[PDB]
Amino acid sequence: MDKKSARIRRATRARRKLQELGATRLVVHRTPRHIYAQVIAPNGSEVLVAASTVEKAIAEQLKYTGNKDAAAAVGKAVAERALEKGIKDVSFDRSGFQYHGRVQALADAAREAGLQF
Amino acid sequence: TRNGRDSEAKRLGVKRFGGESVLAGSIIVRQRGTKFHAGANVGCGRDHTLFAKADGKVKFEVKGPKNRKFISIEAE
Amino acid sequence: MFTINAEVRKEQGKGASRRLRAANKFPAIIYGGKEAPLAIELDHDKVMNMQAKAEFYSEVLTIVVDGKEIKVKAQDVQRHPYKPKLQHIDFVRA
Amino acid sequence: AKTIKITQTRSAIGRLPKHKATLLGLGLRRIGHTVEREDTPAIRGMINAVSFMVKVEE
Amino acid sequence: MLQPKRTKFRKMHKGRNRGLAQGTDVSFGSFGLKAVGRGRLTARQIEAARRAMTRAVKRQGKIWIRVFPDKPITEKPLAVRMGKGKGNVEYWVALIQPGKVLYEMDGVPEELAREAFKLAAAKLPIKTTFVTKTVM
RNA sequence: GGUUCUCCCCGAAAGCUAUUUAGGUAGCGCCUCGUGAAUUCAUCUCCGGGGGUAGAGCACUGUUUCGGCAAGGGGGUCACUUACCAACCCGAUGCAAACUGCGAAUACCGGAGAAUGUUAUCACGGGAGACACACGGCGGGUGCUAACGUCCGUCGUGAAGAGGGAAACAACCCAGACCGCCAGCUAAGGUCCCAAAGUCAUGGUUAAGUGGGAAACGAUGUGGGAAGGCCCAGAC
RNA sequence: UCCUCCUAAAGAGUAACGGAGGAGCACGAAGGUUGGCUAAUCCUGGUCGGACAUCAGGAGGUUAGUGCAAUGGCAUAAGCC
RNA sequence: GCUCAACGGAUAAAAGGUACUCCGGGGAUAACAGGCUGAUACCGCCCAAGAGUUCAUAUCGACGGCGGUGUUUGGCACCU
RNA sequence: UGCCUGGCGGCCGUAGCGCGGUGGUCCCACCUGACCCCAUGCCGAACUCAGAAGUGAAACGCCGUAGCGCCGAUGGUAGUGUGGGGUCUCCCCAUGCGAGAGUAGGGAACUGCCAGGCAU
Ligand SMILES: [Mg+2]
Ligand SMILES: [Mg+2]
Ligand SMILES: [Mg+2]
Ligand SMILES: [Mg+2]
Ligand SMILES: [Mg+2]
Ligand SMILES: [Mg+2]
Ligand SMILES: [Mg+2]
Ligand SMILES: [Mg+2]
Ligand SMILES: [Mg+2]
Ligand SMILES: [Mg+2]
Ligand SMILES: [Mg+2]
Ligand SMILES: [Mg+2]
Ligand SMILES: [Mg+2]
Ligand SMILES: [Mg+2]
Ligand SMILES: [Mg+2]
Ligand SMILES: [Mg+2]
Ligand SMILES: [Mg+2]
Ligand SMILES: [Mg+2]
Ligand SMILES: [Mg+2]
Ligand SMILES: [Mg+2]
Ligand SMILES: [Mg+2]
Ligand SMILES: [Mg+2]
Ligand SMILES: [Mg+2]
Ligand SMILES: [Mg+2]
Ligand SMILES: [Mg+2]
Ligand SMILES: [Mg+2]
Ligand SMILES: [Mg+2]
Ligand SMILES: [Mg+2]
Ligand SMILES: [Mg+2]
Ligand SMILES: [Mg+2]
Ligand SMILES: [Mg+2]
Ligand SMILES: [Mg+2]
Ligand SMILES: [Mg+2]
Ligand SMILES: [Mg+2]
Ligand SMILES: [Mg+2]
Ligand SMILES: [Mg+2]
Ligand SMILES: [Mg+2]
Repeated sequence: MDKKSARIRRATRARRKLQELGATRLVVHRTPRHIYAQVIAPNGSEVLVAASTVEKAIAEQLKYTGNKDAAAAVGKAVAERALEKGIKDVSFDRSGFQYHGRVQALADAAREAGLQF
Repeated sequence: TRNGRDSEAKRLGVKRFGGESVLAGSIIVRQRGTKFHAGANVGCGRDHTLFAKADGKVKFEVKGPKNRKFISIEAE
Repeated sequence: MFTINAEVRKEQGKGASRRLRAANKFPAIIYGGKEAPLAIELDHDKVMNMQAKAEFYSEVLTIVVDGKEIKVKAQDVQRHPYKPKLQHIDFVRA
Repeated sequence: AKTIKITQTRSAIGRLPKHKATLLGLGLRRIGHTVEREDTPAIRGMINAVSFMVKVEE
Repeated sequence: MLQPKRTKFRKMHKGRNRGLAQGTDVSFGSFGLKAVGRGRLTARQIEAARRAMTRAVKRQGKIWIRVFPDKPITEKPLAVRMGKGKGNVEYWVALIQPGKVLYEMDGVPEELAREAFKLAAAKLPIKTTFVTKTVM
């Protein structure tokens, strides 16, 4: 299995469970250069809020978009953006990535900024 | 060698069909494996018995990339 | 050049088709191209004799239906399980 | 609805349970018995199940 | 004499023999011998008939056997009562439905094939008829 | 084994389960009587369902034949080769209760609705009887697609059902007898005489008393139909 | 006595001294959870090494595996750490 | 704490003989004969490779096929 | 609004496979480095971290293409409920339902949310 098909397999179980639970998930996507965060509604097809390093307002304050400091910036931003829209309780979907390093920097910052999970 | 044996029948099968209104907890199908899978508001017991987790109507569907059979329960 | 005389069928299904064959006729069908399929009925002895010449299965035939001429080719054929008889024919519009 | 007349034309003896039950639903009690019923698909459906032993007049 | 080399199971329900045949065209040879009646062909019958047609052509040309006796038939011997287990397999039959091409042949003149198939048919317990290849 | 007066209403079972049980018995099913309760139940129509059966098919599991291709094995070398056998694979052809990349009719569960049906439904309670079934139809196992055989499923009838028909003939066809009639119409089945009703009408077939028992197979019996070969360049 | 399949007639059930098999145990991990992983078979290459051990690539795609019979399941694995 | 496995487990505890026999029952169930069946048997036929120096059918006939009888060996358990 | 890309879903092969072409500013990918976070029953392959010298080779995406997969009628055929019938191991007739396979043919998916790059 190639890296990607392998990760999607790694992600399927947790997503079905969250789907079953009807949870609003904070979905993360990581790349060597960029990291992305999306709060998606239980229907699985609507993005309520989002943040990432490909948007200039965020990458502008960052040294390198593909590291842990950046991950902390993205996480903090989704949280804020999300809280301002009344969104508070979500579930973390690490999307087949280890709960670690960058993903965990993003998660920790998102919690820091009041997002509940 | 000699034949002459069999076991008691286990009465597996569908207990509530499409459209039937059931109370939560009601067994919808007894099966040996997951011929049918648990969908929304339906649970899977240790012998793969599918049961209602909510009051409502039984609903059979076919879903996903493997064309699998799912039983769910619709509020009525 | 084969010339087959046909009438359009007034019925369809198993009952009607067996009644045709008890009456020394047999059903057939014409399909292909833009027009709708045309269900027809044929004289058995006349087409039996015709199709005993290889030319039938490789030449452009003409079916005449209500004094209209349809140019076709034989496409498939169902024969009786064990008698020298025809049960049905597909023609494709040529 | 519109009214039709239904007459039983053969015996019920020896018939399938479901047919007896269908005669009962029509209210036919015996050979020759004529009954006035409404012309609904539900009624036509019972006539149809036992059509071999009833005659309809419209 | 034809027989399955091995089978999943030794014995078989009697079953029934309804329907028309599959494999009703001459698909390998030039001529065929076709069943017109319904019934069972035993392996010995199939063999007796194969011999006859093969004498008849002096082992010239080529012969195909479209049927295969894959149904085991059991019997209970004399002086045994009913029950006490299903009988023992004694022989093998093919189930025949109207329309089955039984044997095919080619590499010989039609006249000789008809003769050979005539000799063979006299060995069989079901009426048959002579058939030919057909374009389509 | 036998069990004694009369009339009326309803009306089974010969199945499951358990049984030192198997021709006994018990619970349940099925009968009856009473009390109570729902639009309770049945048929049909429309609506919502799951099927893996008939049939089919051959990707799967097995089996099967023909052709191509082919590792491998058997034989000869003193590594190479033989008219041998050859799985897999490709193309073609079948078979399957314990095969399914397909798949009905029906049947069954559920919703809603009318008509009909003496509540036909469910609950509780008083009384049981019954747990040897038979034949016939359909779908099967067993047997020999033997048995007036045997074992299940499902319907019918007998059982516990008279009357008409099948010569006679529980179980097949028609049909369900409250009583009386020296009226009438029909069902299956029939209409020359025994014997109630056509020696009916019309078009054909048969010449065998076929009809009114029996297969492979044999044959210038005879009727209908569509084609073909040879032929006044003289065919048979 | 018990389990699996067929007979069993596409809901349940359904008989015969009908057709085939199995159980009367195992496991403190072979249970729980988190995290991860993915068979069989064949072709080619490779010390000893052979038809078959372990190594590499390719085809393949669950035909493997499941403590054990059969059937139904199983990749989100129920399989393997 | 029972392989009470005859597994809803009669007792904690149990094998045989009867041609010396006996009672209650059954044609619910065997032996004779009848009946149903006809695999088996018996009799006949269909095909014809082959035997018969030559030649299938004078006399026979392999591999297979279809029947008749009720008639042997059996099946069934309908009558007693 | 238009093209392009990423993410998350609907749908579950008319949507897949193959073959040919094609893309790197952006995105994606490979990639660079690895003491360290973290990892290998060995291995920085994978997981992971710090990055940006190189390349779209592979992968991925897009466009094309009927070798295959897939979908697929009409008509006939098989079966079958009910009623009737025959020469009743099997069939036929009336009526209703009506496959499977095959044939013609279709087919190189469709679609929503958010974000990024580009252009008018
Ligand atoms: Mg019909
Ligand atoms: Mg009464
Ligand atoms: Mg006891
Ligand atoms: Mg419906
Ligand atoms: Mg079948
Ligand atoms: Mg071959
Ligand atoms: Mg009661
Ligand atoms: Mg008893
Ligand atoms: Mg009994
Ligand atoms: Mg019985
Ligand atoms: Mg009997
Ligand atoms: Mg009695
Ligand atoms: Mg009389
Ligand atoms: Mg009365
Ligand atoms: Mg008279
Ligand atoms: Mg006579
Ligand atoms: Mg069932
Ligand atoms: Mg059923
Ligand atoms: Mg385990
Ligand atoms: Mg996990
Ligand atoms: Mg090797
Ligand atoms: Mg017991
Ligand atoms: Mg003595
Ligand atoms: Mg003495
Ligand atoms: Mg005595
Ligand atoms: Mg007796
Ligand atoms: Mg006797
Ligand atoms: Mg008996
Ligand atoms: Mg007597
Ligand atoms: Mg790397
Ligand atoms: Mg490239
Ligand atoms: Mg096209
Ligand atoms: Mg249709
Ligand atoms: Mg369909
Ligand atoms: Mg179709
Ligand atoms: Mg198809
Ligand atoms: Mg945009």
